Amino acid sequence: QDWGNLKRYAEANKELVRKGKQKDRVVFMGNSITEGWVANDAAFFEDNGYVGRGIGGQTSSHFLLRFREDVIKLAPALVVINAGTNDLKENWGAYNEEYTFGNIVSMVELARANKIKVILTSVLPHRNARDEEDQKEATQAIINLNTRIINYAIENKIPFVDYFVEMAQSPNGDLNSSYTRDGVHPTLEGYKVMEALIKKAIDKVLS
Amino acid sequence: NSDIVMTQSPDSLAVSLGERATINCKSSQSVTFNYKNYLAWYQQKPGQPPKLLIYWASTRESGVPDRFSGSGSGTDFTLTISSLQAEDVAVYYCQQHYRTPPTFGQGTVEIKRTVAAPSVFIFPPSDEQLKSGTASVVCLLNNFYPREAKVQWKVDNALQSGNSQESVTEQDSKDSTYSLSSTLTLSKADYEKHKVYACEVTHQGLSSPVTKSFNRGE
Amino acid sequence: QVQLVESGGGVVQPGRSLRLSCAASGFTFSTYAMHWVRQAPGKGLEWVAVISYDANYKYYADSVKGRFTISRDNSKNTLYLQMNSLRAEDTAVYYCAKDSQLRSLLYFEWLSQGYFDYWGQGTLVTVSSASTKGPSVFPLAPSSKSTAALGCLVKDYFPEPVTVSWNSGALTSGVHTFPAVLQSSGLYSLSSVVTVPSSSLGTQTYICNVNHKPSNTKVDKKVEPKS
Ligand code: NA
Repeated sequence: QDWGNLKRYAEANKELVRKGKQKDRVVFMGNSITEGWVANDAAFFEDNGYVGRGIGGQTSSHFLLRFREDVIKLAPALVVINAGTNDLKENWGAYNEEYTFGNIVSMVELARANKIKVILTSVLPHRNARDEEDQKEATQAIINLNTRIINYAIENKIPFVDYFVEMAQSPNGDLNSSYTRDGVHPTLEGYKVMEALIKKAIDKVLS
Repeated sequence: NSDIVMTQSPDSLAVSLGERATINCKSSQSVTFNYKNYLAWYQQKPGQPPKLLIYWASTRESGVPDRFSGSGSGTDFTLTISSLQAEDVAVYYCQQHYRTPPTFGQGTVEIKRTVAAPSVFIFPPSDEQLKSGTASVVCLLNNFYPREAKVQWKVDNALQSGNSQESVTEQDSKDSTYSLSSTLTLSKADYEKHKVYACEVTHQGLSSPVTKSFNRGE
Repeated sequence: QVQLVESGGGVVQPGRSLRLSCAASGFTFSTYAMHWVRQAPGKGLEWVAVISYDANYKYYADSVKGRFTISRDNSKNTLYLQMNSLRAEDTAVYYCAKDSQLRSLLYFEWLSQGYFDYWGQGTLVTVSSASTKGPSVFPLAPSSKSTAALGCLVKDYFPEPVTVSWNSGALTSGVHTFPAVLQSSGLYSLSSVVTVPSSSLGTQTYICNVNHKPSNTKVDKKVEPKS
């Protein structure tokens, strides 16, 4: 039934190889936050030569299955990975921090095996407004996963972009009300904050 | 108000050497998160810093003997010593680090033995001390078990309150008993106004209270 | 192996300041959060403060907020605790402790910490105005109606400790030297006792040797039946 959903971008990938090879292509891997990014600010991707490959609802396991077709075969200079939100959501099954982290490491190793540079990013803050303990538990699980990612990134000299620290508001780490409406997906103002951070990091890598 | 409270119930336990020691610790809310128990056990001997014994509720630190084991989850945790050794007599701390501030609960393990009545002695103040304006009267309870004891000072049959302090030794390394001192402090004028000085000792090893006394100037 | 060496403790007047240091070795100090924990005399352990690996975040116990400042020098592998407006209830042995977690992200004041995998030896902070003072030593004479008990009362000294021996260390069996008690004067007091054969009281000399190094005091007190 095409569990990884390679069908979603199969035709779009064909149209890209037909348009030729591009200089300094950046592919964005992620879920609805990344898919909605292109839908909400098409100019940011069009004007900069960025290619969005987000699919809503997907986990880091889906991203690993799509990595070769949706990243490697597009011969990009750089890949931006944002993964973990739906792993934690458990819409596809029980969360396992070690499995999620391992999927990210597998994607990094596939990218480096193909001379594709990597930028790792933080799982975004997430609203769990049932009560205060629910929000704290959600925030603690996100920080715990991001801690694994940042330690791996530092150890392997991979840039890490910390969306979380700039978008999570006190006291319990809820996604800032200025940056969201549903507490999960950024608004355009929220995306503008992420764009400044990731563009600075991309430009440093691409030189 | 929102700090997680750690409680050991009971907070003191007398265990015979060679027998099983079980320390219970309770947290005011669950400290288990993502299948991980944010609960650590520490051992502290007198004059020594705490030392990590068990982490993640059940993992022994390297070098900790096999007779130590931890278990539990959520709000209920247990440290077990399968067979108590003399070197295991110490203060034990359970610690949650699930939330900041990390908080500790405290309990002691002591050696259980048969009841032993104290030998009681009373000491008048020295003439030398009296010449400087203060009188210290000392009552000694030697080599007894258990630690609980009532020491009551009487001056001309008047019960004293608020003018004495007690000190107790650690459990003896050979016979596991305690010794205790009680010191009554009086001004020179008060001391020389009265005749009979007595310390009355109540203890489980004594069928009735034992009184040792002296008459001032005799 | 991992070593944590604290220094800076001592006797300090109420209201004054004191800076503790903790020199670390045996691990990459710059990638771990560090903690201070204290233990008041005869009480349990109380967490004092934490500082993130990069010094970006610092959190404090409510009891020290506004008076204590935690800091670190990662180039010197040293942790510091700056204590201002010291109070009597700040009296404690202060321990530095390593956090178990690598590069924890302490973005908020309530987040999980690691367990405390290594601890320093501790440094004692005594907040008191009491002047240094050597003890007076008084005999606890053996009762004339006497196994007999005798001893020495070691009264009114500051700070701790004193040491007591009997007959220059030749008498060790039967000796009970009690823990010191803090008196209402802010000075310490203790007794040392020994039990001996009643038959020895007429022939054997018993002398307690009391040493108080902070005041350079040494007293040898002969304890004999009172005439
Ligand atoms: Na790279």
